[PDB]
Amino acid sequence: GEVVLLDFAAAGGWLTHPYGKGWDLMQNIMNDMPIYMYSVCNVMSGDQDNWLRTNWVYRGEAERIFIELKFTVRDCNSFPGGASSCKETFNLYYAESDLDYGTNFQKRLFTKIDTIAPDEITVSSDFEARHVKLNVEERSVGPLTRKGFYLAFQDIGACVALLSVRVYYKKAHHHHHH
Amino acid sequence: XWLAYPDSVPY
Ligand SMILES: NCCCCCC(=O)O
Repeated sequence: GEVVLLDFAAAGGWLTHPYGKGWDLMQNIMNDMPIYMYSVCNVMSGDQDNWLRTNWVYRGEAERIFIELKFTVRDCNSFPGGASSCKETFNLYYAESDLDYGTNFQKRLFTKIDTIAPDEITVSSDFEARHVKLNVEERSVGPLTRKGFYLAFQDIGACVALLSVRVYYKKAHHHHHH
Repeated sequence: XWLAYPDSVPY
């Protein structure tokens, strides 16, 4: 009995920082329904610190939230000269908040959950053949007590496409909802 | 740039 709090791939313009750089909302329209994703791939510069933040998510009655990510990561050997500037992980954070801060973003309020690493990187020959390796990772966070929360994703120089962000809680039939 | 996902364009 799961209750869904956020489902990016079911929805079809999240905050990004710094302005004008980094994560970008993308689509693949090779089939009748579009596939959306947040992508970043600034693998050559070596000084990247790109943040993607969900909108405010109502927590409902969840004490613990479960977070499922689906994503691709390109092999850093795809990028000639990227040995030291390219990474193959990204970082996952959260913040709790009673208030929807809107366009205001303060990194200092966020707590790291984990490094997110791919079980499978997508090598160049597979990318060009349109064969990507979709990874799935799950984490959970709590106890939570504020009205809502945010997730954020920090890129430090990897080539990542984030296709799915699902957040749910369990046993919502033991709670009274407002 | 490089693209993270094949055949993807900004939305
Ligand atoms: N780019 C800043 C590094 C992470 C700060 C977030 C934090 O732990 O509060």
